Amino acid sequence: MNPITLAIIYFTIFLGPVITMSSTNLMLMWVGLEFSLLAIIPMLINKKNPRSTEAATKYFVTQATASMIILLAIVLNYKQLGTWMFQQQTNGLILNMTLMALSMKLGLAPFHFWLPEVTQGIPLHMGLILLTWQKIAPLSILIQIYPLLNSTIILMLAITSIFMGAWGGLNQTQMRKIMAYSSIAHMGWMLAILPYNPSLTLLNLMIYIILTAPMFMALMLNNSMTINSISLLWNKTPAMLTMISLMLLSLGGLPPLTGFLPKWIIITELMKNNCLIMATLMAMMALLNLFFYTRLIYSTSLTMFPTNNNSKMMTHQTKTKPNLMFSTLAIMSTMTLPLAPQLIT
Amino acid sequence: QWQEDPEPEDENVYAKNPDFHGYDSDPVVDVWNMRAVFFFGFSIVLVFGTTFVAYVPDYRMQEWARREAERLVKYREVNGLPIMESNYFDPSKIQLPED
Amino acid sequence: KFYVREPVNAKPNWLAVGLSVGASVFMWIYLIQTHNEDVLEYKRRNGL
Amino acid sequence: QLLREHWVHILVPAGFVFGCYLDRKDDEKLTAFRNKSMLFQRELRPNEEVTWK
Amino acid sequence: ARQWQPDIEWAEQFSGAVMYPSKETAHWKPPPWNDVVTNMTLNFGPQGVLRLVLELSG
Amino acid sequence: MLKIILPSLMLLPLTWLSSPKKTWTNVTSYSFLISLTSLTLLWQTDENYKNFSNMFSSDPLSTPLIILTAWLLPLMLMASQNHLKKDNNVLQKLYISMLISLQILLIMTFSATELIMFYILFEATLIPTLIIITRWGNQTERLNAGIYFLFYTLIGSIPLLIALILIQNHVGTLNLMILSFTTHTLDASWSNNLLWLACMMAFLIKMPLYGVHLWLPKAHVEAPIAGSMILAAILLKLGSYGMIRISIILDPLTKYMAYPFILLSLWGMIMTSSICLRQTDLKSLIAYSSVSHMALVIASIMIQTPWSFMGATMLMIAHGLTSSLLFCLANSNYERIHSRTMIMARGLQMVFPLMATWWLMASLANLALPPSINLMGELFITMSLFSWSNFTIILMGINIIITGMYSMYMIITTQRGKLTNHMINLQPSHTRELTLMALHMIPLILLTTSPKLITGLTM
Amino acid sequence: LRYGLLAAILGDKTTKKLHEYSRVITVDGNICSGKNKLAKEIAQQLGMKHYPEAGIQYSSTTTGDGRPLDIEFSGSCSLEKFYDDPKSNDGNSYRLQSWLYASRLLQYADALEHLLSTGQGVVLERSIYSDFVFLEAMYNQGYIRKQCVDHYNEIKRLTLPEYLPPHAVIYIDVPVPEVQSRIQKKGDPHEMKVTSAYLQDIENAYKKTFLPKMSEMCEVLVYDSWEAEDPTKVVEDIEYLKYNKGPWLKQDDWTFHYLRMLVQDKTEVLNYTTIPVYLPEITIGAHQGSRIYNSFRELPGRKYAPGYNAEVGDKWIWLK
Amino acid sequence: LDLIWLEKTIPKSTSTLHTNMTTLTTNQKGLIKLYFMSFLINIILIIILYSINL
Amino acid sequence: MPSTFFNLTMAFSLSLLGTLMFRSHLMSTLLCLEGMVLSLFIMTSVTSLNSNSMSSMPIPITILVFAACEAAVGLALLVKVSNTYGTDYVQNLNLLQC
Ligand SMILES: CCCCCCCCCCCCCCCCCC(=O)OC[C@H](COP(=O)([O-])OCC[N+](C)(C)C)OC(=O)CCCCCCCCCCCCCCCCC
Ligand SMILES: CCCCCCCCCCCCCCCCCC(=O)OC[C@H](COP(=O)(O)OCCN)OC(=O)CCCCCCCCCCCCCCCCC
Ligand SMILES: CCCCCCCCCCCCCCCCCC(=O)OC[C@H](COP(=O)(O)OCCN)OC(=O)CCCCCCCCCCCCCCCCC
Ligand SMILES: Nc1nc2c(ncn2[C@H]2C[C@H](O)[C@@H](COP(=O)(O)OP(=O)(O)OP(=O)(O)O)O2)c(=O)[nH]1
Ligand SMILES: [Mg+2]
Repeated sequence: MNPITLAIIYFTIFLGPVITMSSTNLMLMWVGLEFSLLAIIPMLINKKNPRSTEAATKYFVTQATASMIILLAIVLNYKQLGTWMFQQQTNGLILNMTLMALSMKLGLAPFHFWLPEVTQGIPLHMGLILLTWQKIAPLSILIQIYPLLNSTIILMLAITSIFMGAWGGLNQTQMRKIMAYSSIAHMGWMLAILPYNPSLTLLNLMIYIILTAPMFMALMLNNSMTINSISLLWNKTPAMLTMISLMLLSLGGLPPLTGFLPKWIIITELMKNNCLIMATLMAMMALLNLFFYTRLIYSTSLTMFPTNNNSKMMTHQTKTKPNLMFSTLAIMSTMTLPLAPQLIT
Repeated sequence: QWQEDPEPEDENVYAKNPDFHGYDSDPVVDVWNMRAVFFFGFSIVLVFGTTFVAYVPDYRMQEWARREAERLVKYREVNGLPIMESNYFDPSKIQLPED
Repeated sequence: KFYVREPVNAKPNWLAVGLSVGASVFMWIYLIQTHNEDVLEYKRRNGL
Repeated sequence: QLLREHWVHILVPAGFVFGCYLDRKDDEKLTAFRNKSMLFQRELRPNEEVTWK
Repeated sequence: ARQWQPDIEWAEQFSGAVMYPSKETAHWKPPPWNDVVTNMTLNFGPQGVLRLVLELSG
Repeated sequence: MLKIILPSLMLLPLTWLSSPKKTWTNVTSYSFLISLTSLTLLWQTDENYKNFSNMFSSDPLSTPLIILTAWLLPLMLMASQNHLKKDNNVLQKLYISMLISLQILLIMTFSATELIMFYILFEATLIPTLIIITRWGNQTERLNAGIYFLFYTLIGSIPLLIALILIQNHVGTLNLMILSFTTHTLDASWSNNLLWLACMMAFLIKMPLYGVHLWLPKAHVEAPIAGSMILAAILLKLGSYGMIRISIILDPLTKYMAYPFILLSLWGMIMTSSICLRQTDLKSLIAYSSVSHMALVIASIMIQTPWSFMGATMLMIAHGLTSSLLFCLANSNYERIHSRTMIMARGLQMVFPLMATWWLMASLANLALPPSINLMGELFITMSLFSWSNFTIILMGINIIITGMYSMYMIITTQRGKLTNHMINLQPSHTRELTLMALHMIPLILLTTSPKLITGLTM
Repeated sequence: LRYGLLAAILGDKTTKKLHEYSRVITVDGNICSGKNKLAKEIAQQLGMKHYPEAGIQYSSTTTGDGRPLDIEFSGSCSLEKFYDDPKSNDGNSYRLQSWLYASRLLQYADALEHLLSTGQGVVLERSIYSDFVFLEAMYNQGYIRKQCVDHYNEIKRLTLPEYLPPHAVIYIDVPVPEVQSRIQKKGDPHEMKVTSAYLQDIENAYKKTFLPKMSEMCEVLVYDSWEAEDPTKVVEDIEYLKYNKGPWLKQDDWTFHYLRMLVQDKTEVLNYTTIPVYLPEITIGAHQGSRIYNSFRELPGRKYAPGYNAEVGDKWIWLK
Repeated sequence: LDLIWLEKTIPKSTSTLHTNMTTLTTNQKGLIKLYFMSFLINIILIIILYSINL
Repeated sequence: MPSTFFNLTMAFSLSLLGTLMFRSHLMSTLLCLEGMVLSLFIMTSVTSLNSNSMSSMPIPITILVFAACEAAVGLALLVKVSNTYGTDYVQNLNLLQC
């Protein structure tokens, strides 16, 4: 791609969620959703391989179906209430279809079957763009209508999201699929805390984003697609294993890392609203998430997997690849827990 | 077979340093680490700290409670009071329920 | 001349050094001035 | 050159002095009941202004 | 004596994309590391005593 | 408490800025000074509790644990000096940093006035033990052992977190003294029973209770010497301190919810003493002895007699010291012979007379020789258990008999008998490890001389 | 200023800096047949940068101080040991082959970067497109195994199509007895211990497989020794050579820019050569890798990034 | 007890259960047809829960 | 109007169910997607004309334009699938499972 279409595509990718967040109209949040989808599709099919085409096709058909369901809900609300916003008395069926389609857009379970496959087959920076940027707009639409949604449907969607995400991330080996089921579990946490306190939903979203960014940067340092590929990182870049361990433990929610704070304050608010059984099941599935994180840590940092012979030449070569804001996001995603009252509102 | 360094054998450290003290290979750091452990372990901790603990006074007021016990026994025995009352709290200043 | 290729960081980027040092100095001076102004504003508002 | 060689030996004593200072700051912060406990409510001596610092 | 480190066996149990080869998933292969002429044979003719086997790319 | 926390915090820049030929010396000397500074918490000339700040406090129960941790840290460095002599400087400084992080976070854990801060520091201490065991462990089972330890402890600790947040929402502050003063009785309902189990099982896993004790032997075997020390001497007692802190707000239904755990503890210390009799690994045998001693601590804490709480306190300190000494002697033998087999090294009394003497005093402290704090703990636990029920004396007697048997079996098969003359790679002794045994054994003698320091909260 | 998208926007166009002599020319031949001299003369009288055969120490000579490092840092494979005993059980042959392919890949990346940055043509000796010849020769001689062949083919499939084929491939056809006579006359005692079966395998791999896949996508210039041994007719053919086939015609400015980024980042170049395929020939254990990597780190000038090593005279470290 | 039955009871049983569940739940054939059929089932189920919750 | 709006919603529901139940033709899937698009256009237009909402009659024009660009993107993707596989069969799109 030449810089003209690079700038246009990145500007529309930026602009979609910005229109969705800045917009007070259901129609404009919709059109921002397909700015995001349409602008990001050439970026998935940038590599021009059958796997990228497969991911782009599945992603397109999923988002198209969900966007048509969203527009159905918008049109039905427009007939029922004469306005372009779910104000207070729109139909619960309409609100549930809206929640259905936004959960389909997000890729949380049981609508999660496309997210690991779409995350696979695309480059790592597009996995980062998807799993971080493409979720703010559906979260924005969900946050705008928090008192109207159905707590039962949200709680079911959330608990099965964490269940399927924990089990998948336990299952596979591929880094992109691991990050995708990690995203599914984290979106389950955000969705569960959505109807009671959207501020904690935003806090969990920012914590997940600042944890997902240095994962993907560290993967892009060596294009480590595999558990083995990140396992020989000690020969390639040994000065990163400590932060890999700290940020993966933060993703697991282990104190005193700052990734414990979203799960902790979410459990605290859920128990303020008396859903103890739900909170316990969520925390146990978070322990499963921490299990596959700990296996990944064992593979990459605490043990030293055998290496190759060309790694000598790769160490002979130099590198200027790792960017400056990797360390800033890494430190903010590891050592921010004593600033918890400042992080929460 | 994958390339791998052979299994090392531990050497007799006393063969090259007969005055080995367990801390470091060369003699100077070994003897200075030995002196640092001996001086900071036994000399100014196991003795100075022991003296400080031994001369902590009235530790959880055993001595004060002994003196107060002797004073109270003397008081209640020269005035004929019971040594211990059966009730800690005065029954007049407790309002029991009617049933 | 040690390395066979000319290093990128063989010489310090003087523009980057000057911009970073001046930026840090400017934020420090602005921080002190804003802290003093906030102290004075708080005392004036609360009558202290 | 002795201060350059053995500058690492002041960090732990500096931390000890800083910890004593922070204990003193906490002690003067928690003075809401100084000379106000009913066990130790006593009239102030003319040569002193506080019971403890 | 020396600390144990993973060998080829412990390194090779982490490839296969599954961690758990069952009867319904053991046929799967791990993804590749890099994630990776039909032309017109027209017969020009009776527009007519000319035959043209004409090979076209669009 | 800040005057102990801050210089221990500043130990880390000293570690990372010291010369590679001076790092061990500087950190060991300054950590000895940390222990000397931490000895000032014993200045308790009043019945009142040392409340240093709104966040930290010292207690007659919390103080011996803090002093014990600050004392073990230089001993930890001494034991870790030998097996890292062929190791990189950066990894050596990292290991020293991990131990210092253990020491700092455990002082904050014992000195915290808030149970939620206590929980945060609880698995904040869990993380570096995992890292130490997983990275510096020797055998191939260290990864499995770390998984077992971490997930027993976390599946324990999650219902503790839910119970803590529920208690905070119900009461309002979760401050320890506020809870102790405005303690409210429970209605003995099913919700309160499940809440009691939720706030009990985390510390029961960390103890470990019998049946759920399986993480301890493999973690202690595949752990390094510093990991074995930190586990067997601090972390089990940390679970002990957790139960003692949390049991105050659990009246009255602990008087019948104590029933299965007391039986589990008594039968489990008998079971693990039998395993100690028929155990072929020295580290495993010491680990199961630790399980039996902490089972005694469970029995005392659950019967909730003041004499039992005192016996639990003195057994905490005494068992921590003697278990650290036992693991040190086992690790010295392991660094000699490069093996962990119980029966392989037999006649070490001949070659190592002073080390066999240290072995003998360590085992005598293990088997409760009078007038040591070990036997004071077991005897007062015995008295309180017999007061609770007169038929507990049978299980106590069987446990004490098998305890003497496994301690003397240790001594006979590791020191006495004919020498295995094929072990020509037997270096005589390191002054470092002899100093390590002396620094383990002298505080046992001093605390035997003055047992009033470790009596605890009750008396 | 480091090359990038900003430099491409401000103007660093490869097609703007191209000229007639901006060509990739590769000289190929058997073990000892006039390959070095002809490439040097062609580059000298065409004004082109000559890249000799990438040996074991190519990365050592192109990185750091440029002195050859120790063998354990540079591949741990000896051509002399391979000539003395090619069927050794330690896997010296396939280690040497993979290391030489990695060296050739680094040399091709360097030559492509030089051509895309300066516009000067390059004359390489035996680039990556003719190293599978040595691979198949050792496989047919039984020196390596089918797993090694599959791993080499996988690495070649991973790395090869990302770059551009050479504009011209000049080949030196030479008989095996002539190669044997030249090898005997050279006088390297390890090099006389080579088999005519191996040399015939090299020549057959050339004729049957290498020349056609060059032939449908670039210009092939097979010459004899007597057609060679005079570097004027070959240069005349290069002058009167027309490049009307291959993917070089379809390249534009932004494709050149992305290829320039790919060849200017050496980690992406050698990314797929270190795939975690655990052949015992090339797998190195954790302890040996730790010792080798550590000793390479206290090698002088290699502890930090270049320009940050105070032991070799780098200044203003605190200021940058 | 220790080397057989407590291992069979708590940890290996938990690991076997979670291994069976993760294999059963991520034995996905990778077909968008099956995925969209699953999505249709999810839609029908959520309509059913809305109708029974009201 | 309520009967015809009910018919339009059932048409959208049928098109959605057809989209969710795949057949061998991704072209047929895209045609079902535009069945949903067309049903949305008629419901929006009839609602605007019934409510006399002249401010919101641009909304059908915007849904038509946006959905048409989205389907152009989808047609380009189907062209890519047909080029790489010969056909547009959705069962050829399944190698991202592992
Ligand atoms: C390491 C041990 C693992 C196994 C045991 C785990 C703990 C068992 C006992 C506690 C129940 C489960 C944790 C709940 C934590 C909160 C408890 C609480 O607040 O109780 C009061 C509350 C009740 O709150 P309440 O007191 O407000 O009650 C309402 C009362 N009125 C109406 C009058 C105001 O109890 C619960 O909410 C408990 C519900 C738990 C449901 C979910 C359980 C999931 C499975 C847990 C174990 C999973 C791991 C092990 C699996 C097997 C491994 C081999
Ligand atoms: C608290 C938690 C601890 C956790 C582990 C900590 C490990 C690190 C320890 C660091 C140091 C801490 C030491 C703690 C124990 C201190 C022991 C001690 O001195 O106790 C005081 C005790 C005095 O007794 P007292 O306190 O009055 O109580 C009994 C009456 N109720 O003293 C005594 O009874 C005697 C003191 C020791 C024995 C004497 C040693 C010197 C002997 C010199 C003899 C010289 C020759 C003879 C000279 C002439 C004699 C007439
Ligand atoms: C007397 C008291 C009785 C009551 C208390 C009982 C509970 C005590 C505490 C629980 C302890 C559980 C310990 C779990 C870890 C031990 C098992 C283990 O290590 O499994 C390893 C195995 C993976 O092994 P792997 O490394 O892949 O290969 C072997 C070598 N390479 O792993 C696997 O195959 C899968 C492992 C999955 C992760 C296990 C840890 C998290 C478990 C979460 C449980 C959630 C329960 C609630 C669920 C919701 C309700 C149904
Ligand atoms: N096994 C093996 N040997 C190689 C490879 N590349 C080069 N060699 C050997 C062949 C020669 O003995 C030696 C030097 O390479 P040359 O082909 O340049 O030989 P030389 O310089 O003697 O002759 P020349 O005049 O340049 O053709 O390296 C390779 O990929 N594999
Ligand atoms: Mg040559």
